Parts: sequence; C-alpha cells; structure tokens
Amino acid sequence: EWTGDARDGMFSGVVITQFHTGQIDNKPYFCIEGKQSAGSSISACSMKNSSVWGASFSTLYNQALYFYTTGQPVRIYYEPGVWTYPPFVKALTSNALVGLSTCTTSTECFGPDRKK
Amino acid sequence: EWTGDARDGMFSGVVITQFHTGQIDNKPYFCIEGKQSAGSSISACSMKNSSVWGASFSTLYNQALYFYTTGQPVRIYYEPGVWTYPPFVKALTSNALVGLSTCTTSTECFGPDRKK
Amino acid sequence: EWTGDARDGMFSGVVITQFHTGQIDNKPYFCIEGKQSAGSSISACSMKNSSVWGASFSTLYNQALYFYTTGQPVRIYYEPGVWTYPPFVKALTSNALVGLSTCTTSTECFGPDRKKN
Amino acid sequence: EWTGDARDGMFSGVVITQFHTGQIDNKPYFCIEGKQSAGSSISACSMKNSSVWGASFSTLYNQALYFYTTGQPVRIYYEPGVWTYPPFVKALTSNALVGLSTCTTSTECFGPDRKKNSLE
Amino acid sequence: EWTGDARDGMFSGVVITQFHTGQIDNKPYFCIEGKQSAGSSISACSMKNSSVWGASFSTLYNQALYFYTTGQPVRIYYEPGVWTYPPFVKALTSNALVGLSTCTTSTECFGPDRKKN
Ligand SMILES: [C]C(=O)[N][C]1[C](O[C][C][C][N-]=[N+]=[N-])O[C]([C][O])[C]([O])[C]1O[C]1O[C]([C][O])[C]([O])[C](O[C@@]2(C([O])=O)[C][C]([O])[C]([N]C(=O)[C][O])[C]([C]([O])[C]([O])[C][O])O2)[C]1[O]
Ligand SMILES: [C]C(=O)[N][C]1[C](O[C][C][C][N-]=[N+]=[N-])O[C]([C][O])[C]([O])[C]1O[C]1O[C]([C][O])[C]([O])[C](O[C@]2(C([O])=O)[C][C]([O])[C]([N]C(=O)[C][O])[C]([C]([O])[C]([O])[C][O])O2)[C]1[O]
Ligand SMILES: [C]C(=O)[N][C]1[C](O[C][C][C][N-]=[N+]=[N-])O[C]([C][O])[C]([O])[C]1O[C]1O[C]([C][O])[C]([O])[C](O[C@]2(C([O])=O)[C][C]([O])[C]([N]C(=O)[C][O])[C]([C]([O])[C]([O])[C][O])O2)[C]1[O]
Ligand SMILES: [C]C(=O)[N][C]1[C](O[C][C][C][N-]=[N+]=[N-])O[C]([C][O])[C]([O])[C]1O[C]1O[C]([C][O])[C]([O])[C](O[C@]2(C([O])=O)[C][C]([O])[C]([N]C(=O)[C][O])[C]([C]([O])[C]([O])[C][O])O2)[C]1[O]
Repeated sequence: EWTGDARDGMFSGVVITQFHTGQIDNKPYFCIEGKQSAGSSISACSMKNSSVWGASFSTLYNQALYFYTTGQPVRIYYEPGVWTYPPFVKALTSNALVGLSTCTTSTECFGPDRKK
Repeated sequence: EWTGDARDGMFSGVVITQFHTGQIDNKPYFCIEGKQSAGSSISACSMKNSSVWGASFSTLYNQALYFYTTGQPVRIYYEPGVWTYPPFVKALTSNALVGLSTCTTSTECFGPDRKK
Repeated sequence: EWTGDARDGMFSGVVITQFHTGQIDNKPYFCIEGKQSAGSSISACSMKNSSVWGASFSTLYNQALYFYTTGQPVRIYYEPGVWTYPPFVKALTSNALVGLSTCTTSTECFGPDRKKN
Repeated sequence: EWTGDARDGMFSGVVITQFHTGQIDNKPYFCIEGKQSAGSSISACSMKNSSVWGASFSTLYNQALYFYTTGQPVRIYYEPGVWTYPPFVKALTSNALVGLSTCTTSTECFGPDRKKNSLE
Repeated sequence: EWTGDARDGMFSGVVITQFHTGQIDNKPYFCIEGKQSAGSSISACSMKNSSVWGASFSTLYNQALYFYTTGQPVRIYYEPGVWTYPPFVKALTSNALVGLSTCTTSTECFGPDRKKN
C-alpha cells in the first residue's frame, strides 16, 4: 500500500476545523474534520496499531494537531470504507486518514496525487 | 468498548481549568477538571495500563494538556465508576476520561454522542 | 503506593524557577527547584526506570517543563529520602517527584493532599 | 555510514517550505521541500525502519517540523538514490534525509560537510 | 557514573546557538554549540544507544532544543574524549553531552558541579 496509490482519494486546500480523540477495541484513535473554502467537507480517522494504516497513527496525529493549530490549508489523503463498525461509521466516518500535505494553492499541494 | 457507546456520559462546552498528574500502583495517571459556562463541573482521570481505558492514556494526556493550554470549550467523554480505590475516588473521581472533542457550540461537538 | 498517600509531603503554590537534567547509573533524571511565597525552597527529582516512582518519569518531565515555561503556581508532591547517593543528595535532594497539580490560590490546588495524619 | 561522509550531498541555507507525511509498505514516512536564496529546491524523505537511515526517523521528524515552524535557514543533508519505488521517486524523491543543521549564514552552517572531494 | 562526578567538566552561562542532528553507525545523534559572555565556545554531542551516556539522548535532545528555543543562559555538562572517530571529532567534538542546567548568574547554575579535583 501507499498514500500515493491511484485510488480514492484526496481533498486539497482543506483547513482542519475539528478534532476528536477516543478509544475503540483497546486502541486509541483520532478523527479530523476539514472544510474547503467552497464548503466541501471531509472526515478521516486514524487508529493506533489498526488495519493497514495503523503504523502511521503517531505521525498523523502529530501532523494533524499541528495543522489544526496553525489553521493552514492542507491536503487530506483518505481511504474510504476502512472502518466498518456501524455506529462508528454513522457518528464519524469510514474514512481512514492515510496522509497529510502542506499546500501552495487550493488545489496544488506537496507530494503525490491520490486519485482514481 | 468505544467512546461512542450508548452510556454515561459526556459534558459539552467545557473549559479545562485544572490539571493533576501522579502515580498509583506503579501506574502514571492524570486528572482534569472542567467548568461549563453555567459553572457546572466535571472531573475525569486517565491511568496508564489500566483495564479498559488505559490504552488511550498518552493520547488523552497530550490532547487534554493541549486543550488546557488553548482554553477552548471542549467535550469531555467519561465513564463513571471505573476507579474504585476509596481515597482516590474521594480526593479525585471515579470517572475515567474516555475521549475528547473540539466543539462548534456549547452543546454541539465533533464526533459521537456518549449518551445513555 | 499513591501520590495522595497520607505521608510527607507537598508544597503548594510553587513557581518552578530552576530545571536540571542529568544521568546516574545508566538512567536519565530531571530535577526541579521552586519557591513558594512564603519564600521557602523545595527540590524534587524524577528518574527514569527508578525503583518506586520510575513509572511517572515521562509524564512528570513533560508536566514539569510545561509548568516551568508558564511560571504558574503549582503543587509539588514529593517523597523524601528516595535518592541515596550522597553526592547526589548533597548537590540536589533526596526528594522524589511523585506528582504535580495546578493551583487556584497559593495553597488550594487540584487533586489529593499528601500529608501525614 | 555517517551524515558527514564524503558523499553527495548537502544544501546549505535552506528554508523548509513544504511538508508531507504518509505511509508505504507498512512504514510511516515524511518528506520535506526547501528553497535556497535563489529559489533552488531540495527534496528529501525519511522513513521509519527503512534502509540504513531508518534509525533517524523520529529525530529528523521532530527537528524538520521544528525548522519548518521557525522558518530558519538550515542545512539539509541528503543521500540520493535511496528510495527506488518508481511512483514514489516520481511523485517525491529518491533522496533520503540524513541530517539537519542550523546556519549562521546562507552557506556557513553548524557541523560536518557532506561533500564529494574535488580532484587535484 | 553521574553528571555531578568530580571530573571534566562544565561551562556555565552559555547560550545554545547552534544545533546539529545526524546519524553514525546506525545511531542517531545531536550536537550543540554554546557561547559564553566572553565569547568562549563549547561543543557537545549526545548519541542514542552509544557509550555510558547514551541512555540520556532523548531527555538531552528535548532539553537542549528547549534551551535553544528560549535562548536562556545554561550550563553544559560534558565529558571530553568520548567520541573517537577522527572525522567526527574534527568536524564536531569528542565531548559527550552529559547534562544541562538553568542558571541564575553566569557562574551560578542549578544542580551539581562537574569539576576536577
Ligand atoms: C490546476 C489544477 O488544479 N488542475 C486542473 C486543471 O488543469 C489545468 C492544467 C494546469 N495545471 N496546473 N497545475 O483543469 C481544471 C479545469 O478548469 C481542473 O480540472 C483542475 O483540477 C482541480 O479541480 C478542482 C475543482 O474542480 C478539484 O477537483 C481538484 O481535485 C481534488 C482536489 O481538490 O485536489 C482532486 C480529487 O482527488 C478530489 N476528490 C475526488 O475526486 C474524490 O475523492 C476532488 C474533489 O472531489 C474534492 O476536492 C472535493 O471538492 O478535487 C483538481 O485538482
Ligand atoms: C446538541 C444539542 O444542541 N441537542 C439538543 C437539541 O437537539 C437538536 C438536534 C441536535 N442536532 N442539531 N443539528 O434540542 C434542544 C431543545 O430541544 C436541546 O435540548 C439540546 O440538548 C442539550 O440540552 C442541554 C440542557 O437542556 C444539555 O443536556 C446538552 O448536552 C449534554 C452536553 O453537555 O453535551 C448532553 C448530555 O449528554 C449531557 N450529559 C449527561 O447526560 C451526563 O452523562 C447533558 C448535561 O447533563 C451536562 O452537560 C451537565 O451540564 O448536556 C444537550 O445536548
Ligand atoms: C568555503 C566555501 O564557501 N567553499 C568554496 C570556496 O572555498 C574557499 C576557500 C576555502 N576556505 N574557506 N573556508 O571556494 C569557492 C570557489 O573557489 C567555492 O567553490 C565555494 O564553494 C561553495 O560554492 C557555492 C556555489 O554557489 C555552493 O556550491 C556552496 O555550498 C553547497 C552548499 O549549499 O552548502 C556546498 C555543496 O556541498 C552543495 N552541494 C553539492 O555540490 C551537491 O549536493 C552546493 C550546491 O550544489 C547546492 O547548494 C545547490 O545550490 O553548494 C559551496 O560551499
Ligand atoms: C562561586 C564561583 O563562581 N566560584 C569562584 C569564586 O568563588 C570563590 C569562593 C567560594 N565559592 N562560593 N561559595 O571566586 C572567584 C574569584 O576567585 C572565581 O574564581 C570563581 O570561579 C569562577 O571563575 C570563572 C572564571 O575563571 C570560571 O572558571 C567559573 O566557572 C566554570 C564555569 O563556567 O562554570 C567553572 C569550571 O568548571 C569551568 N570549567 C573548567 O574548569 C573545565 O571544564 C570554568 C572555565 O574553564 C570555562 O567556563 C571556560 O570559560 O569556568 C568559576 O566558577
């Protein structure tokens, strides 16, 4: 697997506006929410020692909280359909957070594309 | 188990006003106290390596200290009756700290409801 | 053992003014000095992987450096006679740092008391 | 191996301007981009438990994010040809980040040179 | 072994002005450079998992970067002759960083002396 795999998906020029941390199945997790200037919203969660993307938890939490603090427009890389516990998906999202990037414009950000 | 389980409980729109850290039974712990603008108060502790909520100790420590620093209104997810050692409950609380969220309003905060 | 055991002791409303880190017997340690006002000094050190209170080293380091930075009056929970290497005690203290609390006044602080009955 | 080995290479007086984090093959990684005074770019990636430079991931991540925050002109030490997965190299770089230093000038920086020797 | 051992040595009232991090022999390390009021210079490196002082790497990195950020005058505790790889020593120093202290004056700092007899 790779953050820059030709898959869904990414949202660019996102300001991280909301932050939530919790626990499920003996694993700490965090979720972020971001809004583009056009009003489009994206939610993505990361879990410690989880499925495929668990190894990134520590780095993503640090980066996400950093980006929440500065308020800078960033790129959210996500993989849909990862989290499957229905009440979790309902209240939050099925999206796993798979990467983060700084942006130069609302569409142009550092690093790989993640798109079909 | 999950932060968003249909149980007690959560306080929304809380400013974290007090912070305590210590050790019991070879386990580090921290407790927070927070006030809602109505002056209503909530206490919760997180303890490393404890039974159910111990896994999220360091994540919650980092996040609670972050929120204490910013002074922003947040949501405290707790579970009552977790700590049972009487002098500990008397001095602090039985409530385990179970999650944290940023809030858009005094009652509306990011993530799941923890509601019985 | 517990931070809030009815034992010696605690110093409430302390501004942490001094900070030191070193190593002894393959173990990193930090130590703090602060004044009440009042005016009296308290010193306490925490040591990684130390016998009784080693579990709290990482948390207390983080919290102590935070409180040193803000300058806010805080409570120092300590256990006397923990550190025993005589030059260490002479230059620093025998006091182990066993907990920290935020304070509302110079004596009223969040969390348990640590005092003898 | 050593950061100060007589090899390619180093860029001095670099301001870290871009930051990216991700995962590949079950390993977290971060990448940085920086600009020198004239606008010339250098990219370098650090990857946890990777090749020979994997041990430095945590320190480099902390230090690079620190310098990104301050906007200090810094020395980027790098080793080309380390990352070999083609889409990764194409999107980012083959350069591994192998060191960081503060700088007193745009060209004078603390610590060793990472430089090929010249021929007499 | 201890930071406050009667050995070489210490520089008091230094401002940490330069910071370097890298890797040698699969070990992450960092080095600092500090200047005293008079202009006198001191360099010291801390290396993860290396020699007797390796256990302090994380604490010392955290504390040195903190002190570099504040720019406050501090005490560098060091041990000369620890690093032996000639190109490393030439480009940086043989001195291992063994401890750090806040200072009240240019000579008076918190904690032990590290002085020869
Ligand atoms: C510029 C750019 O950006 N590009 C493009 C263009 O091209 C041109 C050429 C030049 N180049 N330079 N660089 O074109 C245009 C038309 O006019 C367009 O197409 C563009 O693109 C863009 O767009 C935008 C708006 O529409 C958007 O879409 C973008 O994308 C994204 C981002 O943001 O980035 C991508 C993707 O991934 C996403 N997602 C999906 O698809 C699913 O997941 C999208 C969306 O959806 C989101 O964001 C929400 O809104 O988008 C682009 O880039
Ligand atoms: C969120 C909100 O706002 N909700 C509600 C409403 O609904 C609407 C819908 C939603 N969505 N939107 N979009 O409605 C209204 C009228 O009807 C109201 O009711 C609201 O509610 C509220 O209220 C209040 C009072 O009355 C309160 O309750 C709140 O919250 C809480 C918080 O804080 O969060 C919830 C609960 O959970 C809690 N807790 C408990 O129960 C314990 O465990 C509460 C209280 O009690 C506390 O806080 C104390 O103070 O609250 C709500 O929400
Ligand atoms: C010192 C100096 O500066 N060096 C040199 C000189 O020398 C002088 C004498 C000795 N003594 N003192 N100390 O010389 C000159 C002529 O003759 C020259 O060569 C110099 O060099 C320089 O140059 C420049 C040009 O622009 C540059 O190159 C510099 O730097 C660098 C940095 O940045 O650091 C170095 C190197 O390493 C690099 N890299 C490479 O090569 C590969 O990697 C370079 C470049 O390329 C970059 O940066 C881009 O821009 O550069 C030098 O130093
Ligand atoms: C207190 C003090 O400071 N000391 C002294 C004095 O006092 C005496 C009395 C008793 N004590 N009190 N308690 O006196 C004076 C006049 O005589 C003097 O001597 C002093 O001393 C000082 O001096 C200075 C100049 O010379 C210096 O030396 C100082 O310090 C040091 C530091 O910095 O810390 C010390 C030592 O350790 C060092 N090092 C060595 O030796 C080797 O490592 C020194 C030097 O060398 C350096 O720094 C260079 O710069 O110094 C003293 O303290």
